[PDB]
Amino acid sequence: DEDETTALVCDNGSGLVKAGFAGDDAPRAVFPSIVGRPRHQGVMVGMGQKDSYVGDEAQSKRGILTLKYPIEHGIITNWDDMEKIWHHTFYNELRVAPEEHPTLLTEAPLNPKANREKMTQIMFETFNVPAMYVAIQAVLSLYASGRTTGIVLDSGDGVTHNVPIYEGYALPHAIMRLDLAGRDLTDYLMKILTERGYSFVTTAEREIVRDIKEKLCYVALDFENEMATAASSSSLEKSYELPDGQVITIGNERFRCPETLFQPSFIGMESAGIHETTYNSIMKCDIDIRKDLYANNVMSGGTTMYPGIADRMQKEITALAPSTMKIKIIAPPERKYSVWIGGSILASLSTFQQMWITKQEYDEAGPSIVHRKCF
Amino acid sequence: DEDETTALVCDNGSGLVKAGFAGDDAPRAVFPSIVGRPRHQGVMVGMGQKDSYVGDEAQSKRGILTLKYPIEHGIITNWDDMEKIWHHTFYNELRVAPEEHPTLLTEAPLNPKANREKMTQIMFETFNVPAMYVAIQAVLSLYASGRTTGIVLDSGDGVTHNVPIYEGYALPHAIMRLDLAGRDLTDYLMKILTERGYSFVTTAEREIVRDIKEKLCYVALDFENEMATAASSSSLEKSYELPDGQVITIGNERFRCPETLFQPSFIGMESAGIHETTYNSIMKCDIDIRKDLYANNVMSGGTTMYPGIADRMQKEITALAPSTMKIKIIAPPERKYSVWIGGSILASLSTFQQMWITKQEYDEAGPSIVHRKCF
Amino acid sequence: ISASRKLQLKTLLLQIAKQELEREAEERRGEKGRALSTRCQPLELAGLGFAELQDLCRQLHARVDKVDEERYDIEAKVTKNITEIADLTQKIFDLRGKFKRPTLRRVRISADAMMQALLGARAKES
Amino acid sequence: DDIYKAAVEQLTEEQKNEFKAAFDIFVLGAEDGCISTKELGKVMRMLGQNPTPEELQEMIDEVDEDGSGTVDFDEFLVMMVRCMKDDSKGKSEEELSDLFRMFDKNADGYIDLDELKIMLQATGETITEDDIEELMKDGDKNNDGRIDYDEFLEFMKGVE
Amino acid sequence: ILAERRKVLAIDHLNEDQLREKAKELWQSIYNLEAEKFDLQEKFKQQKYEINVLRNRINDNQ
Repeated sequence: DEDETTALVCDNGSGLVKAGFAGDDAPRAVFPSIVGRPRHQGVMVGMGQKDSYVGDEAQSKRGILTLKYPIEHGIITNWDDMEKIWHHTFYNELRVAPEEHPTLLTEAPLNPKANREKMTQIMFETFNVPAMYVAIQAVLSLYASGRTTGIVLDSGDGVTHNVPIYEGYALPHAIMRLDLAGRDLTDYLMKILTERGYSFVTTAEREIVRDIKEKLCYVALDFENEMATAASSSSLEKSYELPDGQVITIGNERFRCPETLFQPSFIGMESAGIHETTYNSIMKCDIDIRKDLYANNVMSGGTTMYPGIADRMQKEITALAPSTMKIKIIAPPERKYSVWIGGSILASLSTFQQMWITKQEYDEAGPSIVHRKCF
Repeated sequence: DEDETTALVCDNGSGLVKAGFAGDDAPRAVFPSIVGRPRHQGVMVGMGQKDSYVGDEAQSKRGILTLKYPIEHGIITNWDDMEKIWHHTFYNELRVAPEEHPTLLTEAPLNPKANREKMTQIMFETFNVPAMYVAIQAVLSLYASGRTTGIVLDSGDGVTHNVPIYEGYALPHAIMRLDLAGRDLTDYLMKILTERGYSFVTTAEREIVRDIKEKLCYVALDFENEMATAASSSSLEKSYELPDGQVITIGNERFRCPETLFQPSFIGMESAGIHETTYNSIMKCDIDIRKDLYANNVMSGGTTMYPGIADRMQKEITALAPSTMKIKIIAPPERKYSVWIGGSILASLSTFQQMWITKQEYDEAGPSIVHRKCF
Repeated sequence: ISASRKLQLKTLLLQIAKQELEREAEERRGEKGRALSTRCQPLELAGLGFAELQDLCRQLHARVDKVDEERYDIEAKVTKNITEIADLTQKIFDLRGKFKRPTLRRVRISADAMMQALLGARAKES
Repeated sequence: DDIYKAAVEQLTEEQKNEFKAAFDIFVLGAEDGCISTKELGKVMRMLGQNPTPEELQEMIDEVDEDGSGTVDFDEFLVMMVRCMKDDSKGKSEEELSDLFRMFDKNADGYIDLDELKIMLQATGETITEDDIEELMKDGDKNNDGRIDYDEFLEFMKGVE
Repeated sequence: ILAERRKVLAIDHLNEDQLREKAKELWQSIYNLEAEKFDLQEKFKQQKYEINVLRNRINDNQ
C-alpha cells in the first residue's frame, strides 16, 4: 500500500479513531473506538464468529453484541481493547503499522499525563514504533486551518479543551476546559426522545440515537425563535428511519440537543456554555493579544458540523466582547477531520523532524519520556 | 550609498531612539529604546520566533513579550541590547553600514562615565565605525533651537538636564541633575487610573498608559482651577480607546500626571519641580548672566509638548523672578527631536571636524579616550 | 504551441541561466585559485641564511594567524548574512511563502507504481 | 499545450492506435462526448471509485484554462494519461536563484529585461517575443519590469 | 583567539628541513585561509545579491 516510511497519524477519542498516514489530508479509514462482545449464548456450530469484535466489525454484528468504548473523556481506561482496535487499524485496514513507521498521537494540553505515558509505552513495546510524538490538538487544528493564532475549540467526544494560542505560543492561564462534548449532547437527546416515547437504552439503541443526532440536529443562530416555531409546528419535524423500518419523528429536540453547547445546564453541568468559555479564553489574555484572538475563533473537532454553529458562536462572542472590535470565526470544511489533518501536517513538517522521540531515547528513559520530550 | 561620507546620527534616550544621517532635517526612523523577549512557552513548531525583538519589532510583537529598556535614566546598562537596536537602526531603516561613516551619539555630561565610554566602544568595536563623537544634549538643543545662550529644559523620558549655556560656554556649577522625568509621569498615571477602576500593572499596560499620556494629557497653566472643574465634571473627560476595544475616560488625572513636573511630591520625590530647578540654574549663574538666561529658557526633549507647558513654565519662573525683567520661553517644533537635529547640525559643522575620534586614536588609547576627545 | 521547441528551449534555458552563473563563476574561481597560488606564493629556497629562515617560519606562521583572522571575519559576516538568508528568507517567506509545500498529496504516490500495480506488464517502452 | 507536442516527439503514433484499442476497452463513460463531472463519476465508480476529490472538482472547474468550464473528454483523459511520471528536472529554487543572479545581473533582486533577453537568446532554442510578452506578464509578478526572485521562480519553477 | 590563530611554530632545535617545513606549512595554511577569505567575499557577494532580493521582498511586504 505504501512505498515510504512516512509517519502514521492517529486521532484516538471516545467516539472514533481517525487514522491514516502522514502526508495525506484525510484519514484513510475511520475506526470506531469500540470493542463488541456477544451478550447471547451460541447454539449453532461452524458459524465462524469472533471472541470479540472491533471497530466496524463491532458495529456490523452489533445486533447481538454489547458495545463498549475503551476511552472516557479523552482517557484510555481499557488499553487492552485499544491494542486490539489498533492492531486492526494498522494491519488489516490501513495496511501500515508503527513497526515500520514513526507514529504521531493527538492530545489535549491538560489530558492527564499518565494517559500519554501508557499510549507511549504501547506504541513502543506492542507495536514496535521506531519513534513517537504526542501533539496538541489545538496545534494540529491551527496548522490545518492555516493559522498560528486563535482559540481552539477542539470539541472532542468526551471533553472540550478550549485553548488560546498566540504567535505559535500557548497561553495556558486562559485555558477554559469544559466537561461537555459530543457524547453528552447524545445523552441529552436520548432523554428528550425518551420523553416523546422512544427510549434508547441498549447498545443498538445507543448507536441509533448517536446517528440521529449526527444527521438531524442543528444549533441555529437563535434558539428561542427557532423553538417558538419548532414547538408550534410540524413543518419543523423530521422523521428518521430506524433499522427495522419504523420511524421516529423529532421536533424541537432536533436543536435542544446541540443547544447544550450553549446551555450545559441541560445535562446538569455548572457552565455558561462554549461561547462564554471561548470569550474567557480571549478575555483572560493580555489586551495586545485579545485583538488577534477575537479575530481568530477556531472551531475544530466534532459537533461543529451542526448548522448555524458558525453564526451562533460569532454572534454570542460579539455580544460578550467589547464594541469596535471585530470578532471572526473559522469553521472550515476540514471540520471533525482537522485534528487528524494537522497531525499529518505536523508529522511531515521539516521543522518537526527533530521533534520525534526515538526508540533509543524511549528505552533509556522509559514511557515517562513523553512528559519531557513532547509537552 | 550617500553622496558624502556624512556622519550618521543616533539620539538614544531612555524612551525612544531617533536616527538618520547628518545633514538631514529629521531622523529617518524612530524606534522605542526597547528589547522585547517572549514570556511564554512555544507550542507550535516552524513558527520562526526570535530570542529577542528590538525597537518597533519589540512593540509590534509585545502581546507576549516582556519589554525592557537598556537605558536607565540616561545610562546604558545593557549594551548588548543597544548594539542590537543600533544594528537594526543602521542596517534596516537607514540602510547604511557605519563602517563607511562617522557616528555621533548623545548624552548629558552629568551621565556617570559608563554611557559615553560604552557608546564609543560599541561603535568602534562591533560596528567598526571610522570615527566617533559623543555630544552634549544642551549643545545640540541650542543649535536646533537657534540659540547660543539660554537654558535647556529637556524634560524627556529619563532625566531632566536643565543646563545653562552662555555664549556657547557651559556654566556647570549651575547644572542640576533632576530625578523627575516622563517615565515617572507614566508610573503615576498607571496608579491613579488604577484608582478609577482601570488597573495598569504589566508591560502591555505600561505602554498603553504611555500612549494615553502622550495623546490625552496636558499640564495647564492654572492647574488649581482646572482641577476644581475637571474633578467635578465629566464634561472635561477625554475618552481613550484601549487595544481590546474597551474605553477609559480620564478627567483631572489627565493633567494631574504632567503636574508632577511642578508637584514632584506626587511620586515621592524631594524636589522643587522643574520651574524652580530652572530658576535656580539661572540664579546660580553670575549676575550679568542671569538676565540673558531669564530671557532665554529653551524647551527641548520630551513632555515639553504638553498643552500649557510653555505658559506654565514661563509664568512659574516669572513669579520666582524679579520685577522689570522679561522672562521668556522658546519652544520650537523641533521639540523632542531637537537633540537629534542638533546632532545633524553639529556633525556637519566645519568647526567640528577636528572633534571626531578616529578609529586609530581609539585603539591606541582605548575607550577612555572619550574623556580626552569629546568634552 | 506545438512546442517541442518550448521543451528543448526550457531545458536549454535553465541550462544557459546556470551557464551565465557558470561564466560568472569561471571569472570568480579564476580569481579564487589565482589568489590562492599567490597569496601564498610557492617560495624560493636555495642558499639562504638560517636566521632569515626562522624569521620566515615565524613570518608565515603569524601570516597563518592573521589570514585566519581575516577570512574568519569574512566568515562571520557571511554567517551573519547567512542567518539573514535564513531570516529574511524564512521570515519574509513568512510574509511571502510557506504553502510552497502544496497540498502535498501522497496520492501522488509513485504514480507509475500504482499504475503498474493496476496494469501489469503493458508498460515496457515506458 | 506545448508539452503535449514535445512528449509526442518522444515516441510515435502506432502506439496511439493501440491506446485507442485500450480505450475502446475503456471509452465506456462519456455523458456528453466529454468525460465530465458525471462521467468522472461513472467511469470511476465503474470500480466504485472517484479521484481524490481535490483532483476531481479541480478537473471540474479549475484546470479549465480555456473556459471549458468542465472536465472535457479531454480533461478526464488528461488526468488518466498524465498518470505515468516522465517530466525532467523541473528547475527551481537554488537553480533559479543562482540563475537569478545573472537574471538580476543588476545585483539587486530585480531583473531587467535584457539580462533575461540574453539568457533567452543563449538558451539553445526559440524566443518568441510573444513568449517574452508572456514572461513579462509572468516573471515580474509585480510586472514592474523588474523581478524579485520568487516571482521569477514561480515563473520558472517546475519545468524541464 | 588572536594568540592562537597561530599554529604551533617549531623552528628551534631541529635541522633545516623541519625549518622549511615549518615556514611553508604555515605558507600553505595561510594560502588556505586566503582562499577562504576570497571565497567568503564571493559568498558574501552573491549573499548581498540574493539579500538584495531578500530586502526587495521585505519591501514587497514592508
